[PDB]
Amino acid sequence: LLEALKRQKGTFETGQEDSTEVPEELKLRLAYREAAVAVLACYLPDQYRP
Amino acid sequence: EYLERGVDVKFTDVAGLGKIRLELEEIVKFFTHGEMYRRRGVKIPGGILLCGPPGVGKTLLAKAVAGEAGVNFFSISASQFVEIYVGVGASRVRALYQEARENAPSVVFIDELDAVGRERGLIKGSGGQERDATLNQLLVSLDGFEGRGEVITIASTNRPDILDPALVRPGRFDRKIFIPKPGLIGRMEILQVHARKKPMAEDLDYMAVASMTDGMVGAELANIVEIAAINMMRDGRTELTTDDLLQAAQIEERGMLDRKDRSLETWRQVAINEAAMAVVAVNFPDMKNIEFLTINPRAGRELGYVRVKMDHIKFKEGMLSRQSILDHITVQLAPRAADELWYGEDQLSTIWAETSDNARSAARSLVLGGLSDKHHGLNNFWVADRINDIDVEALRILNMCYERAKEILGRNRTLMDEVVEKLVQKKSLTKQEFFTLVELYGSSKPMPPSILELRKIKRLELEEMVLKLDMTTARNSS
Repeated sequence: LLEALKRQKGTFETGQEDSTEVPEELKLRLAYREAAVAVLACYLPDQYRP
Repeated sequence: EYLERGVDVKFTDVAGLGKIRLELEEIVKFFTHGEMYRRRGVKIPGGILLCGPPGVGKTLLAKAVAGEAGVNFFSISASQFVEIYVGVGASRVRALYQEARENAPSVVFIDELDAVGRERGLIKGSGGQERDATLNQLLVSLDGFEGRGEVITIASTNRPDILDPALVRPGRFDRKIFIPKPGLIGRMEILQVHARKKPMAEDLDYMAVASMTDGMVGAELANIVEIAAINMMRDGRTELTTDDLLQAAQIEERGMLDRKDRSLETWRQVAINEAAMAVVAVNFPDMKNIEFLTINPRAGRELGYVRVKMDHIKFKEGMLSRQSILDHITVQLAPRAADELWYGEDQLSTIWAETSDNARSAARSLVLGGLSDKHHGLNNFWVADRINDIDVEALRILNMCYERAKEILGRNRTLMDEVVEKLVQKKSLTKQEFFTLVELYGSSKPMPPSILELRKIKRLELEEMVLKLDMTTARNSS
């Protein structure tokens, strides 16, 4: 059910074979961005969107 | 009428499928194991839509899945539905779906829905009325009333954004499969499967060939095969080798090599330009890997060219740094500064008038793209002063890049001279000899640290200062 809903909400758009070597300098930027979002969300909490 | 004979295409005849082939055999299961699908309370999805660039073999994919399904195949052009008169198209699609219904089990194929699947209300004419009538008739034949479970439609469009929201509604066109441009392994498989029909050698490493034709469609790979069939009478060799396919890829990538009469100072000017381009390209990480450097004129480009292939993943995702762009502008400012360093400011030529415009366009785009650090990005304002000041930063960045290019170029005058002599003498230079001359005559090129080294030094600095805070709390408290 989860995968049917996932494919029916159109998350995928490239439609290509998902096998790509991601560099460390990409995962690092993504992790730092996510950590910044997490820190700013925990420090400034929203009453309706945890 | 709309029926075809002699369908024998299978999954083996098509190449570069990937996990899409899995979905393809799902259709085979939809045509073979359908009793188990129906017993589990599941409706058969009658609508599949293949979307991708032209030349990927959408018709070939439809023929392959029809042959593997083992049913009758219908392939009809959508342009026949559109008529200067109204009414015949609806009758044609009605008779089409009727003859598909009586020929059950069967699969039908309709290509290029963009002619008949447009939005209702984008053109005001009788042709638009006919298009709307045919679209509604196909809408009511696909889902409108009960009585079809065994006919499956196959769609192949290049622009899925023009599709009617009524058609992509669940129950009419629910399955959407994207067939993308072939990557690496798809190009190997397509080249081999198009090359089975030609006698070929055992020393033929197609890896370099596909490493040259990056980002090209399967039809273009068939073209590469097609420029590997005839052209060998001029030399008259025995068997197809690697270099012939490499040259064919070079020809289909740029054009035919033609030689014309020329003077010596013209060759010196062109080779000086190419030398500046390559020398500045060497000293930056964004385009360090240089493969070819030539000054031979081609079809449409009298000037020379250089070839660089850095990994094509950052450009697609958009992760390019500011330092990645500010260097490139410097690279695009490589020719003109060399002129200022070779012929004087009073005798500037007009060959760099194209790369200099690219540099100024890139500077403007970087300024108004949020990468500027004037206030904090902020490429939009209201008052006139800030809007006027936006354009000044582009000029300042352009001047800074031009001065950096001039300094880099003056640092490498000996490498300049050696590579320009080799360029006028040989007219074409490969990676090995060019990098050998760079090693012999290059200066110091201190590479700036990447993200990982900065992360590690900042992490150790952060740990040391937080433990400094730890003692300055502890021994002050204890």
